[PDB]
Amino acid sequence: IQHQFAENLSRLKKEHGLKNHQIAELLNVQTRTVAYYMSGETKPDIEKLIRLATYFHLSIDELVGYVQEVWNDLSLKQWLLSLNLRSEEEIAKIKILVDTVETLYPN
Amino acid sequence: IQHQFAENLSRLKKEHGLKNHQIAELLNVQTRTVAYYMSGETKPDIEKLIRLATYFHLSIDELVGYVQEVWNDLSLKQWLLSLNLRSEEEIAKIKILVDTVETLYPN
Amino acid sequence: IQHQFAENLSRLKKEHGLKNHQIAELLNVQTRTVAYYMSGETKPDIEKLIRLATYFHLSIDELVGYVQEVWNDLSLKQWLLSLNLRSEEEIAKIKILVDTVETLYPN
Amino acid sequence: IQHQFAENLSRLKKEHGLKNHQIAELLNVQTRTVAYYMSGETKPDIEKLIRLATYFHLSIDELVGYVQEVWNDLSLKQWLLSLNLRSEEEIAKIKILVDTVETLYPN
Ligand SMILES: [Cl-]
Ligand SMILES: [Cl-]
Ligand SMILES: [Cl-]
Ligand SMILES: [Cl-]
Repeated sequence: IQHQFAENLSRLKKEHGLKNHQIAELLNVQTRTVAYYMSGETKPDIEKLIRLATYFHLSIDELVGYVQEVWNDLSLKQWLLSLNLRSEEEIAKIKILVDTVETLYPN
Repeated sequence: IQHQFAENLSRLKKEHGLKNHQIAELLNVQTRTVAYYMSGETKPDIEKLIRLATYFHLSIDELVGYVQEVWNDLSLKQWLLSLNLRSEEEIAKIKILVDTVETLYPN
Repeated sequence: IQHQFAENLSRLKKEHGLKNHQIAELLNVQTRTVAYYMSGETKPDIEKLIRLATYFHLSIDELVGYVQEVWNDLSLKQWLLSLNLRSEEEIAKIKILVDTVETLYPN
Repeated sequence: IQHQFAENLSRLKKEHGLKNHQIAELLNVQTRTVAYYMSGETKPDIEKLIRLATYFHLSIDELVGYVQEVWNDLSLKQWLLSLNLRSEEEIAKIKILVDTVETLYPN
């Protein structure tokens, strides 16, 4: 239930051989602020989590240690999953179609 | 590259028939602050993103619209993936083993 | 690179306390055939993998130990990901829209 | 509930501008057999699904249109998720530790 951002950031720092001032430089904050991230005394805003997730190639969920725990109709989930087979050109067309219809006929 | 939290929160509000004050009550903030979330004028901290993701049953990545874009050795990835087959009782034992060894013999 | 279905099925059998004849009954095959699955001498067809994945609540990828290893434009991936926020009723409408247009105007 | 491998393979063939004989060459089967895959008259074995998923960069689940639908204790799931933060060198060590202990002291 409780996230573990401070523990995770501490382990990333260790495993990557980083110093707090290097992370501070990455996020444009004080080195002191990064110390407080690590100790859990203070937490970053969404923009800072995104910069860290991008740097370390992590999902935001992995970075903060967030985990969860139902579709009524599975053939819809199956259709949605099937969009991952489409080329980017075909997905681009579907996005225009759906955006257009939503603009013209707002639910 | 740019997240779309404000757009996503706005669509969740619409599709769920929520009023800003209901979301405000959920997060223990002012209704005005929720208005600013929706317009993108201000962003929530990690604790507020987690409360929203939990409420709407979403990953934090889905909630904010974060997307990314390599293992050197795939048999390790394959091993890690294989842990998802294990019972919770067996994963609990592995966690104790690994935590213990890390405590005794800190890399 | 090489899948590990036989190793995985063997570990599932062990961790669940199953006997080969119980798995055979699940798949409507001979107990001997299940023995050959476990030893890697023979592999199941897609229908049998789906029955096993469903029984054990696993992805087919997890069940067989399959792992992989690029979007040209990430805002499309981000849009696709955003569909996971939509209600089933709204996804159902999008599916009809897209299916209809594909039927009328086949790429 | 019902997979959609034949529909998916048909759409991949279309979107990629492939001919059946090209897919046949990829899988080392007759062109006729690929025709039967597409019409759903016959299904490939796991080795052939893996070759297709690898070629098209898809999960096996995406390729066949398989979808599913609980952890008792979430802090274990959270620990397992946290392994994705580790370097490959550290995961390699954990794998040796766990494999060794399993070999010495078989549950
Ligand atoms: Cl600062
Ligand atoms: Cl407030
Ligand atoms: Cl049989
Ligand atoms: Cl053949």
